[PDB]
Amino acid sequence: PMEEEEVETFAFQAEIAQLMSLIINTFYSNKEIFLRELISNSSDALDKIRYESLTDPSKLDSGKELHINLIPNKQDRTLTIVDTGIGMTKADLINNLGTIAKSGTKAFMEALQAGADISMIGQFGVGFYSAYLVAEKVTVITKHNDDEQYAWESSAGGSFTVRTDTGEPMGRGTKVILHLKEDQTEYLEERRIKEIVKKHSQFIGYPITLFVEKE
Ligand SMILES: CC(=O)c1ccc(NC(=O)c2cn[nH]c2-c2cc(Cl)c(O)cc2O)cc1
Repeated sequence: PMEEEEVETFAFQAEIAQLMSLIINTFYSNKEIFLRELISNSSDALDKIRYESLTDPSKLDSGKELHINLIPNKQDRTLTIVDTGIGMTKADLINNLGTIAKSGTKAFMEALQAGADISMIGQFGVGFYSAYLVAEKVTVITKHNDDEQYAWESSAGGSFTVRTDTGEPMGRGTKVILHLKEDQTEYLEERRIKEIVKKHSQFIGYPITLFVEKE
């Protein structure tokens, strides 16, 4: 029987859209820092569930294990980063990942057009958008306690969508799926992933596991 699914389409806040075009359409060396930003975001969300569980242990009913998995797929050309952090409500996605102005956006674009290296992005509070250095499309699947699982998606161009996710259930957390650009397939290679995690994400306070499919 035919299933029906509600979708909502949103416009990025004007300077966020400007930042995304600047990230996509300008050449930057040091694109590898996208992964540091993703891991640091997962780490922050894991911190939130960890401390929030000291008050209310039943917040870990949706899974006790606090960790980060990296999953390259050479046939899909995707790299997926999964955490079991606190997750995002529907309103969190809509607000935190596109519609609400971020106070650091302008400063960052100014710094970057004066020659700052792209690695500075995290300090400006817009580090998520570094995903578009390497990815043509980003999907963020998320599950927060007491809310449904949602899917956010954007290929930039000024909009994003949000929908209730009817895919594979997660207990709690956030899964980011990077559909990589054709010239950025190095970030599917075991050695390269291990290299940049070692260089940039060495002191993360949760275990990270890299899952590699048999060649
Ligand atoms: C705009 C920006 O850079 C940004 C960075 C991180 C967040 N994180 C969250 O809101 C959050 C809350 N729970 N889980 C997350 C989360 C978000 C992202 Cl984008 C991620 O990659 C991993 C997460 O755990 C939101 C915005």
